[PDB]
Amino acid sequence: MEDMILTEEMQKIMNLIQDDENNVFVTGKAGSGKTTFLKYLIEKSGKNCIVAAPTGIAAINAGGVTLHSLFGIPFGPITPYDRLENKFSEYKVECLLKMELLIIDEISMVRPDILDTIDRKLRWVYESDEPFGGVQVIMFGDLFQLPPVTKKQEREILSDFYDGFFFFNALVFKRTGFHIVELTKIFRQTEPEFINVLNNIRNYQVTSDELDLLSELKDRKISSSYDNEYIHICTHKADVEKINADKLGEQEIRNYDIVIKDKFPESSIPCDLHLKLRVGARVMSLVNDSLKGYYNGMLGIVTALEDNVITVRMDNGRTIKFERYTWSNTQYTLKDNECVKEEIGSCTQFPLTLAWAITIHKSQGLTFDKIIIHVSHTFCPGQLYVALSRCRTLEGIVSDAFITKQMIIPEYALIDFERAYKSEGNYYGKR
Ligand SMILES: Nc1ncnc2c1ncn2[C@@H]1O[C@H](COP(=O)(O)OP(=O)(O)O)[C@@H](O)[C@H]1O
Repeated sequence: MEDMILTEEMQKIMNLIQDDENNVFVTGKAGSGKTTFLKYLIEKSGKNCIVAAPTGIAAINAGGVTLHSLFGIPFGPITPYDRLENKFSEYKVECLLKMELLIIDEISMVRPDILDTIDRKLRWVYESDEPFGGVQVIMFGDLFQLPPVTKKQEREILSDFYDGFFFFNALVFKRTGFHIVELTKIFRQTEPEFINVLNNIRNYQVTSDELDLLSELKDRKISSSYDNEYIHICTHKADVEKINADKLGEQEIRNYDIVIKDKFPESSIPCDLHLKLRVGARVMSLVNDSLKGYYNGMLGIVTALEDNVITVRMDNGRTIKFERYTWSNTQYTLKDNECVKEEIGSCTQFPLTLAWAITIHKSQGLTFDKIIIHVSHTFCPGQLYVALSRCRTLEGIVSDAFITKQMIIPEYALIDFERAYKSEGNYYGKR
């Protein structure tokens, strides 16, 4: 991007990382500029940056590595007194010793014992007692993104040692802390009444005039129809696999296999393994190309299918010939006694997927012109907020049943965390 707008909030963040002791949590909603400012922040700073994420797909997308692979953490709940097999390699140790800045994308998805373990490994590597071995830490993401649900034994082992299952519940945050900065500008659009509604929902202060609005979105006839510009936000995998499958059909189906070269982890693949399409299929772009004219999340309709090309008419009327795209799986290594990234593998596939319906999870980070929300009756805290944040307007939302005060379940650990640091200096943890 030679396009980047640099806002007051971004410069505020760069001012503070300048002081090598300042950890920073960079937060903001979808379309807030986070991953674009992330790239801005690697280039503009000194520092030896390392870029990690809690999942392969987020790692690939941010162009870093998983936290587990970088730091060699077995998957599972880890108490402070669970002992670590900590080796890595001579390249890895040496990379971590040169790291001047650790950047973690999608931090709200980091179950806090992960943070503490990373802290243990970096004290053992630097042979220091300082938090994170002194490494400076920038954290990116959206607080009100739902963290991954903790399994049976997970909450078991861990509840003994943690007051919470959110990333800021990490024990290290008793010994260190971080500033907070909200990215407030939504570049693709600006719609104040709707975003106010969303913020009243997430803070559990919400008018009867707002509840009137929410009951309007009900249209049961549309909700039950798959011929439309609307994408169904659904909670669970298989309702989507069923909607996207049933609309596809058996008629005139083209199938396109993924291609893997060298080393790619199965869970880091952010595209279809077997892409099954037909003229008429409804689809969504998986990558940003400003030159071709598509963004990740852009919806269109297939108008033709060839071997190496897929032609799609998007909702903005443009027509785009999609070609296979290649995703690169990297890792950190030494070249010339400098820590640099290197490609260890690849996966190649057309960057589209069937879009009649998308999970709440796979749609993390995205917004659409038109959406169909399913009030799932039984509800989990913050769920209604998530579902509605997938739209860009109020008037673009359609609910399958009335939206009721019942459906609004606050997450109070988040409102308080938010409430505190907002009055405590935009800082949380030990000063
Ligand atoms: N700093 C910026 N300046 C100008 N436009 C931006 C900026 N950041 C994002 N955009 C636009 O908004 C879109 C949102 O993408 P992204 O930066 O990934 O936001 P987020 O990750 O916070 O949802 C981009 O496709 C881009 O076209």
